[PDB]
Amino acid sequence: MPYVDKYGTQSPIQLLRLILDYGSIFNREQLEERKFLQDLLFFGCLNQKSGSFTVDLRLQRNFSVFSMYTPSSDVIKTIFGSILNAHLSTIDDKAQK
Amino acid sequence: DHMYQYSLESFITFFFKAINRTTVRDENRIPTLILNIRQTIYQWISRGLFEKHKLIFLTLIVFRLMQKKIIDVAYEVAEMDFLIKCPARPGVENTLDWLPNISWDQIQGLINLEEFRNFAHQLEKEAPNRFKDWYNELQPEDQKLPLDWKRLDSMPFKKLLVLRCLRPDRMTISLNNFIRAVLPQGDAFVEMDQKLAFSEILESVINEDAESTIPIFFILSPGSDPVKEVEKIAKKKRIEPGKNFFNIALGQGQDEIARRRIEEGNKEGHWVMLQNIHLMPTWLIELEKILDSYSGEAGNSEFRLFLSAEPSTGIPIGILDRSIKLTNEPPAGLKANMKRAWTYFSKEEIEDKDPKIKSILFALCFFHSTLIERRRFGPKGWNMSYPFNMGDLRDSYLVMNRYMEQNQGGKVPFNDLIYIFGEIMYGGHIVDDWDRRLCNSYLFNTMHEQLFDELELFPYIEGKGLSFKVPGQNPYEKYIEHIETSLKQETPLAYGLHPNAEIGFRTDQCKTLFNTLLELMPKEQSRDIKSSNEMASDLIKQLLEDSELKNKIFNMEEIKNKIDAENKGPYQNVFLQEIEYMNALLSEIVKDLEEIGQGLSGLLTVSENMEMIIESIALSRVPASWQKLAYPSKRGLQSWLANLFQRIEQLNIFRDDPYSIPRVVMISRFFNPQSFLTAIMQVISRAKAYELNKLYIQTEITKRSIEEIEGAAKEGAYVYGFILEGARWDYQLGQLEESKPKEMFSVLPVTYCKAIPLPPEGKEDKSLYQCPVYKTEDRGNTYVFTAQLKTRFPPRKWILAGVAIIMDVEGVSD
Amino acid sequence: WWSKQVFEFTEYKETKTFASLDNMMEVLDQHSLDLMGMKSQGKYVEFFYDRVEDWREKLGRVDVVVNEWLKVQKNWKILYNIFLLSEDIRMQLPEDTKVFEGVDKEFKDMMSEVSANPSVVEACTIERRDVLVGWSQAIKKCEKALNDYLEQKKKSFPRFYFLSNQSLLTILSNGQNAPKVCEYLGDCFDGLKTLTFEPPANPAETSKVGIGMISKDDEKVPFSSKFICEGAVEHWLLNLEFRMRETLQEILEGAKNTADLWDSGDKPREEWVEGYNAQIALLTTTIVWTEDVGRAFEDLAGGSETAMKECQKLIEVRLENLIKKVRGDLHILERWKIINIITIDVHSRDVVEKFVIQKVSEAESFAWLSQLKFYWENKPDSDMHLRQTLRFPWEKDKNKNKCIIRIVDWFRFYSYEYIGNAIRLVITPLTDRCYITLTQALNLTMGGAPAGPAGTGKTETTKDLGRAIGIPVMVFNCSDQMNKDSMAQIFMGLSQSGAWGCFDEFNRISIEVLSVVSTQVKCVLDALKEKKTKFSFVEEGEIQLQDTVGFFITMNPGYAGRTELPENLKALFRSCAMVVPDLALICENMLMSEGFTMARVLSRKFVSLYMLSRELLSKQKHYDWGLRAVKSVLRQAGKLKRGDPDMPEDPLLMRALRDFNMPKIVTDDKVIFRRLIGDLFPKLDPPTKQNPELKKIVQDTTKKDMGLVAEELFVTKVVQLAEILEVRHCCFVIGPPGSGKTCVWKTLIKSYINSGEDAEYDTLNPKAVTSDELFGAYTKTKEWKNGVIAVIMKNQVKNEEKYKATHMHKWSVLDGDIDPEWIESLNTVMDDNKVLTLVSNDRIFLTPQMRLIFEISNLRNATPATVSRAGVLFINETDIGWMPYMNSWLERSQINILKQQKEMANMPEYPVIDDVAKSVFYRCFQSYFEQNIDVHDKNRVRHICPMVDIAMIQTICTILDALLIQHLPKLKQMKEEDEKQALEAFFIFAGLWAIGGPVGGGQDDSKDMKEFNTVWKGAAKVKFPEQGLCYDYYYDINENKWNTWKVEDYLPNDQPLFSKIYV
Ligand SMILES: Nc1ncnc2c1ncn2[C@@H]1O[C@H](COP(=O)(O)OP(=O)(O)OP(=O)(O)O)[C@@H](O)[C@H]1O
Ligand SMILES: [Mg+2]
Repeated sequence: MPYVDKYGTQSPIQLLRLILDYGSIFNREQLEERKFLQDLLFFGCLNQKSGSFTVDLRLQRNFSVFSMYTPSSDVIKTIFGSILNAHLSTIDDKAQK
Repeated sequence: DHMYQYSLESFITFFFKAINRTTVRDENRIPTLILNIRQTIYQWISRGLFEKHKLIFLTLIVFRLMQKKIIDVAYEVAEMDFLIKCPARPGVENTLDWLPNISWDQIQGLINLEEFRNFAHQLEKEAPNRFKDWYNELQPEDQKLPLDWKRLDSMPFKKLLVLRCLRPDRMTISLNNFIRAVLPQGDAFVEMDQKLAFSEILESVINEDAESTIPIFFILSPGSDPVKEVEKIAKKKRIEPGKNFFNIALGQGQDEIARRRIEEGNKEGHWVMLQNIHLMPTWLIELEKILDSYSGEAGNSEFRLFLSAEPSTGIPIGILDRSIKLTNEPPAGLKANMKRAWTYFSKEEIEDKDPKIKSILFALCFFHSTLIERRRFGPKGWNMSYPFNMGDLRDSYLVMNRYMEQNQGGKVPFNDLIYIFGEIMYGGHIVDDWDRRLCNSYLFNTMHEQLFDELELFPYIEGKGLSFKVPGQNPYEKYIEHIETSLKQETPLAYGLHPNAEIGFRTDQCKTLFNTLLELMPKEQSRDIKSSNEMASDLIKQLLEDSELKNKIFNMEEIKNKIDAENKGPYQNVFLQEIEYMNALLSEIVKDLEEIGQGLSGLLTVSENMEMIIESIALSRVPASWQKLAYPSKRGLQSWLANLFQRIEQLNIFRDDPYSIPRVVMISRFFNPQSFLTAIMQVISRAKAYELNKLYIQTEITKRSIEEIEGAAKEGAYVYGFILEGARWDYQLGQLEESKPKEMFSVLPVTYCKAIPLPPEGKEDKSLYQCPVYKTEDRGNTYVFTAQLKTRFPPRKWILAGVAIIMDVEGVSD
Repeated sequence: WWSKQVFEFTEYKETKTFASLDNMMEVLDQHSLDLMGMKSQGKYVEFFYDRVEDWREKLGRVDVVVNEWLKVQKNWKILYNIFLLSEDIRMQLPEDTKVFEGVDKEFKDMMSEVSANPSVVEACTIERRDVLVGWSQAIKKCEKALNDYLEQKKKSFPRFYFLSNQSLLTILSNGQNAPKVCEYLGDCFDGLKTLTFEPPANPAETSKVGIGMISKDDEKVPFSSKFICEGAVEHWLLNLEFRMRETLQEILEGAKNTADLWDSGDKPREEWVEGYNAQIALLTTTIVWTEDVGRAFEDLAGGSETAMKECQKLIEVRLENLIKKVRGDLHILERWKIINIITIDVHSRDVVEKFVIQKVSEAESFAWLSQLKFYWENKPDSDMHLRQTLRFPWEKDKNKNKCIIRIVDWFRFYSYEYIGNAIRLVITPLTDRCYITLTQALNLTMGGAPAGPAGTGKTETTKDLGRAIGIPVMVFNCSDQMNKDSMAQIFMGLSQSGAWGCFDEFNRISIEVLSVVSTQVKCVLDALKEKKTKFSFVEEGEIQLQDTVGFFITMNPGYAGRTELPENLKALFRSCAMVVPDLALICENMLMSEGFTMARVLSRKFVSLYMLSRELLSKQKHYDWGLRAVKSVLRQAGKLKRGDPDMPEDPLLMRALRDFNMPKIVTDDKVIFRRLIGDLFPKLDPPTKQNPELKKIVQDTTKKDMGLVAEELFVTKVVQLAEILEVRHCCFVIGPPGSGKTCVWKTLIKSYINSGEDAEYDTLNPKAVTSDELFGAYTKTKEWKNGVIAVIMKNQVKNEEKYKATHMHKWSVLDGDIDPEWIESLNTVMDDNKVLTLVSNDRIFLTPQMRLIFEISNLRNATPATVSRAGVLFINETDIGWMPYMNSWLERSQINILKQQKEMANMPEYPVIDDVAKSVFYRCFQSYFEQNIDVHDKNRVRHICPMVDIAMIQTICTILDALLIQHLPKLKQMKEEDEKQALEAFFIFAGLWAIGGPVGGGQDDSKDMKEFNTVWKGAAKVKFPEQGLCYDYYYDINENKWNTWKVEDYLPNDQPLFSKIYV
């Protein structure tokens, strides 16, 4: 969702790639200082059909991809069914069904 | 077109003037006033318009009177939309021999109209007895059809429509005859202001209108001076020695002098002529503000401002509006152009010069003259528009003049002089180099040893019967008199073009007058029940969705998997590259279609480019984004789709047995033809044992038709869909010959393409003629390769005729 | 701020000055802006306006006085500097010099008094402002008087008009100091940059005695005798302008006498060329060429057929003999002194070839009259006094041979200007035709205009024509800032001194100022037709006219914002048609430059390859088929030619073209391109050349310290990169999104370390950081901060870890997506010239041992020009593969090395892989990717984002890692049979999930899962229970039953927020 330029490549994303591989980030104050970064982990959360459709394939390679699937009858009924059953039982012994 | 902007205020003064000119005293004032207004406004605008546009504007006025129904005419609203733009409809392969295939496709648009629904079947019945006979007959618009079509020939509009569709060339002439019948006192509108010439118009227009506050605007073409005509007229009206009135020419620094002169002019009352107004674009914005201040003040009576300028962009709209516009165009003709060439050269210089030098100068004047007449023809002619001035002819004389003064008694070198005329004098204009060879033909034919003896300037003239020769040694005054008599009538044949090449011009002329008239045609009939642009786009979309476009797209991976890639060929490489381009086109047009189709029937934002595509479909022009993809060949939208599916058909036969090349290939239906030719040479280079660079492709025309099953002939590649323009290739003779008069384009038979090493040295053969092939009829930087073919006539004849090969002419069967 | 603000005086030796006023000035302007508006607008402010308005007036007063010194000090500085150190110019205009000196002393005093006062505006008051305005007006008068004096000097010397007024002023000021004047003659003339000088009698004095002249390239022409600088600057410079010509003329008489002698003489041609100068040598070549051809025509009138064939044969032997001389090591000045001759003798050979083919046996045929002929003859019936005007003594002598230049009825003397070995353009049938048009225009005393597209370099052809003639050529560029007055000065100056005027981008001129140019030009052209020695211009009538002057204007039809020329002007200038120079004729020269005997035949073959290659190969942005790429391929081939001259040319060229294009070319195009090459040289068999020392050390370093498998395809790419770095300073390591592009350059450095010495590399991402901040820009405060690129350039030279002391090869790595805005700042470094441009204008020069490596996925944002500038290298994803990672992971050598030698102390320990376990994993990886087409099939498996093959392998490995550590103790306790099942199971589970995550998108996610469930369900010997997804099951070591994921029954919580509640 960070703003994409004319060239179709995002400045904030490209920085993260420099951190993942080389492990050195140049601080805008004292640009001579390497400022090496260590024991850092990054956990992505990407929404498709939102801002940029796809991010850079060279970053996406360093990340292990995972997908949340769209809601299902079996998935919804187990999630919400357990919330309501716990609250409706406190209301009345009836109206659980 | 720019600078045709007219003010509301100026129109209102002309409109009122027309009312005051009416002398009728309420007997038939209301009728005669309307008639007088039309005349008054038309003549004002016509002066403002160029010769070519004057016709276009008269067609509007009558169609707009017809649209609103101010005069009673027999027409249909659907039929007027069909008249302005005719869509070529494919489907029927069966035609008549004499009728062109393009004319038949226009008739399939005529069939969709209810009045000419039964016309298609009537046409088939006694076609050769009646329609062939009528088609063949000249001035067909006056000739009545013998198949009980007298009823269509009574009604002048309905007749006019049929005449276009059958014969495009006679439309421009027939229209004038139609205009005269429908419009009241129309015979006076056709004559217009041709009887009065120019000098009489300018004397009249100053006195009758633009007395004060309305400055007069002149638009001059090259070789025309407005100041010479106005000064003569200026002297008769009032005493003009050059003191009272000043003919101030606009230069840099002289803007303050012109400002002082115009300021002085208003309070004094003397008129002021300004020249070269276009030369200072900053001062026109300043001048505009001065004119607006003086219109509010209202300095002295009988004051005018004349302004003369070359037509250009970035002229202020405000000035062009308020000012009356008057255009002066020199008489357009070979003879009229030759005459203007001799008038330019000073009488007293030519008399001094001896008979030899003045004789060769004459032949040069002609050479300069003929180039301007070729410029009028698009593809068949030059292939490109190049500027030619009198200064470029003068330049060439001054060099020639020196060469005669040095040689003296010793014979003059033509060989030295001709190179200069082709490579320098008229080389400077031509960059393309294909036009240069044509340019040298005219030159080579005009300049030779026998020129000084009486010799035909027009090429060959074997059985033409013009008999126009260079004048023998005589006094200067006798040269012009002979020029005027011997040129008499101006024809295409004079330049070296074929008669059918003139018909083709009236076609190209006719077509432009309707493409302009479509834009000009206002309010789209003002509703009422003709199908909207978005409906017409939806209908074409439905036809494309009915076809399996998504199926027609070829997955690259499937085709690559079928090929082993060890036994792969150069042919196979070209197709793979070609089908990729097609996939990229076919995916793009389906994307643009399914997007615009969704935008019509679904609530979604409509992009600017998508509105343009909808507009382009209604007009039935190929879209700009689509045109950019694939081939650069211009066609109709319905023709393009039919042509595209024939391209797709050529790739479908490739997908099944790719390794086995088809016996007959069609170069007319490729993305790059050149790419294919490089391929056929590559296959030969493997089989043979020499460099590919050394091998040149050499076409040889074959008498066999497509029927022959013989394919993949060793040192060979078959081709078809080549079409020859400006000539006919006879099968029986086995040679190029002069074209049939009525047949515009001559389709070539099965072409055999052999690769063979180049000659060690540059060798010129009289029998072999080098004709360029072009992808499109336009022939503008679409050169692919030089084909060779055997001709009994000299090559010089054919390069002068302009004869070339075209891939797509819209004369392709089925 | 203002009540206490100030202006420190900075001494200018000796005037206190207001420097840094602008910083105060801007603050004062800001105070005036808001303060004046607020008082009038504010209702509360309106009540106390009697205060803001008085303060606002004071703020307004300050600005006028502040602008006033700036308008006076700068202009006073300039006029004062004209008076300063110019007794010559002081005595010339006494009335103004004295008035000015009066004003300067007053100004120096007033400024000192101000440095005593507080606010300048408060000190300025009104009376002071009026006094300052009067002083400024008085100074202006001095400038006007000085300007009139400059015009008189401009009339005296033609070169001064071309020279900038700031330079002109400097020269007039330093009229005594000769060496400073000679510095600015490089701007006036085509060559003659400076003059050599005899060391003077007293060391304080600068030398006057000129022994020789120095070119722009440092070629020395010695003068016959000592040239003394006389008094007046214009007077000794005009004597120098003539002494240049005199000396060129004096040597040519000796050159032509020795020219006849070398032919028959034992001394070779190539050795004679060395002795003389680049200009005189080239002329004397062309002179003895025309004599030679003239002797061949006279023989063929006799009847000897061989006369034309022998002249052909001779010209073709000298061309070959000279071609060997360029191949053997020479001096860079001597290169072009010899290569410019190669470019004229190739044309000469093409002329005589063309004469033999057309069979032209008569002299005074057009074909001979057409060619640019040079004649060295004392014509006893000299028509040259009629054709042009006699200017120099030798032209008027008529006892000594003069040099004449004949071409199509236009004969004009070789004017002897000094060009100093600038490169002659390649002669082509278009340029021959172009020379005809321009010469005929001059013959008719009117202008000659060549019109063509951008990149034609028409201006360069018109210059090179005047260079062959030896007339000076001046180049003017018009940015639509040209005025009537500024233009008139150029035309006035051009007419005074015989000089060809070529206008660059003449098309983009204001139609107003153009209509003057047409009147000015017309008045000159009208004078040339009359041929008058003196003519009368519109203003400053009395000017010396010279017939030799000619005006050339270069229009571009396609250029945007084109203004149509007036019909009157169009008639004056003869239009010529200009086309892009043929790639065969340029390539032919470049091949003859490197010393190929068969160059001609190869050139026609070479061009044909490249032209065919563009059409048949798929359109790639990284492919460069331009002339700039061709030269960089030839230069590499040329070093290899010089190495092995005895080897034939066709087999050598073959090997070179294949080698350098292979890396850039993709695998699809590699097969066709190899077969395409076969067309050109079918008989010739190419042998692949690889350096064994470089290949061995790369293989050894990669096993020892990189812990990666030295694959035959991988090592070839590293060797190919190493070659590219040697030839090309700047290189692009382009490739696909997921490969080992980074590993390839990293492996090369560690190989250079083992090879020679340690090689520091400074990695950054340019795209990531802002374009301005990377290169570095000025802040609000007037202070420049060092950019990230800019500091590495300072740091790498000295005073850092990357310092050039002990390191043989250093290079800065960049791994961002190339952009036209970002590269534009670096486009100076991209070019062959090793110059760095910054906003500060600090000059940094790239060392020969410094290299640049760019690493990009897509070259789409990059411009086609940018691709040409540097040497490209494409790495095919399939050629590297993912196997080398997997092999490095199973061996753990890669992983082991990273832990040993990194600052990453907190790194997780990877499990120990059993020899039995390794052999199962190796077989399983290989068996599941190669055999299954269904896994890699786009149709079968639908990904959300386009995951690269390498990326999915990296996830399998990291999942497998954690699964081994957890169950390591259990795998040892178990038997090898159930362990072999368990390790396969672990892989399947890990594999499933490593490709599971990426699966999604479409209309229904469930449909894409079921398709993926089906194909993966066939996971060799191991099976999944029915009526369950592969995801839902995980492998249990103890059970061995693939037990489905157990979920914990949700427990109610008292959390108010619903987003906090997690089921
Ligand atoms: N011979 C080899 N065998 C196996 N793995 C290798 C080998 N050489 C390199 N690798 C690994 O392959 C990956 C290549 O990383 P690299 O950054 O070079 O990829 P890239 O796609 O070119 O990156 P970028 O998109 O940032 O330019 C790394 O994990 C590297 O260690
Ligand atoms: Mg990387």
